[PDB]
Amino acid sequence: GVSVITPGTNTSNQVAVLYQGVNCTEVPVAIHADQLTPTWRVYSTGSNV
Amino acid sequence: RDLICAQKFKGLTVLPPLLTDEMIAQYTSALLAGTITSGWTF
Repeated sequence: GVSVITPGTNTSNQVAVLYQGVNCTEVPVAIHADQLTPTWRVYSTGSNV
Repeated sequence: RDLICAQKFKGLTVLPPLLTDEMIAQYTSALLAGTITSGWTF
C-alpha cells in the first residue's frame, strides 16, 4: 500500500509518502527513470528517507 | 522456512498499531504510579 501524508491543501502542497510494509532498500528508486515505467505508479521522488 | 504470514502475496497485510507495547506499558505505569502515589485525586 501507498499512503499519502499531507497537512492539507489549504496549508501546503507538500506531501510525505508511506510505502506500507516494505523496506526502502527495496523500494524502486527509478526517480529519473519514471518515464520508462518499471513501476505501477508513475510518480517517483528522492526526498529525505 | 515457510511461514503462515505469507498471506501478503495474496494481498492480505497487517498494519501495525499506532501505540506500541512500550507506549501502552508507559501509560499503564503512569496509571499505576498515579494510583499508588495520589489515590483518586489524579
